This record gives sequence, structure tokens and C-alpha cells, in this order.
Amino acid sequence: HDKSRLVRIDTGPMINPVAGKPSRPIAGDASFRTVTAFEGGQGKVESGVWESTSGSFQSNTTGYIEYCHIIEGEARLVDPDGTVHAVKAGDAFIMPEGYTGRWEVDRHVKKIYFVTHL
Amino acid sequence: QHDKSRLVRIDTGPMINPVAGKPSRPIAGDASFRTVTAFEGGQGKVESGVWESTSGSFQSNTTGYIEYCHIIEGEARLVDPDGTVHAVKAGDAFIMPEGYTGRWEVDRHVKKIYFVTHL
Repeated sequence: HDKSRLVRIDTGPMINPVAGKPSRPIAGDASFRTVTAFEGGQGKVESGVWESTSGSFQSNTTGYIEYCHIIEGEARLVDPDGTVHAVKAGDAFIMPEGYTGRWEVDRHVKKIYFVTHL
Repeated sequence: QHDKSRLVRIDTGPMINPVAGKPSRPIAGDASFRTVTAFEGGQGKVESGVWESTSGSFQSNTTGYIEYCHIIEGEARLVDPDGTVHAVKAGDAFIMPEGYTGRWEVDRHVKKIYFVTHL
């Protein structure tokens, strides 16, 4: 990217998505597709689109803060103490540094992410 | 304030106790801002919340930080230094890179979620 050109996040059909799988699977066989939209701050900042199929898996954001904006489908985030957060298209949230809750995806979900490494 | 084991949800409902502001580089129309901070982290490095502007135009200057914007209501145009026009409306997400100096043109009213990371 260049300092004088706005970077738009394309929420249309994913171009050359990267395949992935959760590193902390719980249940089901969730698989991921990601497209990076932006990289800056000498490797410390990244943004793009991510998709998951059904399943459950644990987060660990030790070392970074992540903003999420659900754009399609739905999921539940369940904090370590059991507090359930139902998220659906249009919902925005932040996983603070060192967040270790889990994702439960009944069907399908897509989000925009913005990550800042500390 | 926040805790590492509690998800932080950004309230996109009515602005509660917003802080009033004005553009640093107004162009035309006396745009007036309201901001509500949702999150502060990384010992001053990261801030996120909701921001609104009334009609008008103003020039940005993001020297020292990267800003993610997600339009949640209304619409605007962002015009890059070279004249490239970006029409933005509800649901559109974009990033102003560090040192961005394009301008905003708000015909009526616009509201966005912002996430800023200082460099």
C-alpha cells in the first residue's frame, strides 16, 4: 500500500484465499479461508477477511489486540468464565490482549479482522 | 477499562456522553464531530470507538498512526491527494494508512466505528 491511497477492504468474493485450520480445535471440523487486505507498521499490523465453517475452537490472543466485525453468518464467543456473546452480521467486538475464550460456529461465519501486535 | 478474559463489544447504539470535537483542517461547511471511546489498550497504543460528523469537508492527517474505519450509518466521500474519489456508505470498511492526507466530504451526516493503532 501507499500513504496517499485509501485502502478499501474488499468484502466481495475472496481472491486467492489462504486455507487454514484452527490450532486449538474443540469439536467439529472447522476450516478457515483468509484474504489479507493490509499489512503495515513493519509487520505489526494486519487486516483482512476471514471465514470459518462449522465447529468450535479456542482463541489465544497473547501478544496482540484483535478487532472483529461480523459481515456474514453468526457465531458465539464464550469467555473463559462461561459468559456467552452471540455475534451476527453487523456486530463489532475486540478480543483484548491475552484473550482465551472460544468460538462456536453452528453453520458459517465471516468477519473483517484488524490485528495489532504489541 | 477492560479485562483480558472479557470480550469487549462495541456499542453502535445511541451515543452515551459523547465528546464534542471539530476538524483540525476544516475546508468548508463547519463539520461538527461527536466521539465515544469503546476501548483503550496497549498502554496508549490502541483506541477504538464510534465517531460521527455533520455535513462539511475537512482534510485528514494520519501522520503517526494507522486508522481502520467502518461506516455504520450515512455516507461520505474520501478524496485522495491525487483526486481519486472513494464513495463510502453503510457497511464499507477502509484503512487510512500512516501519513494519509486525503479529505472527507460529508454531504449530510456520517457515523463510523474507528480502530486506531499508533506507530
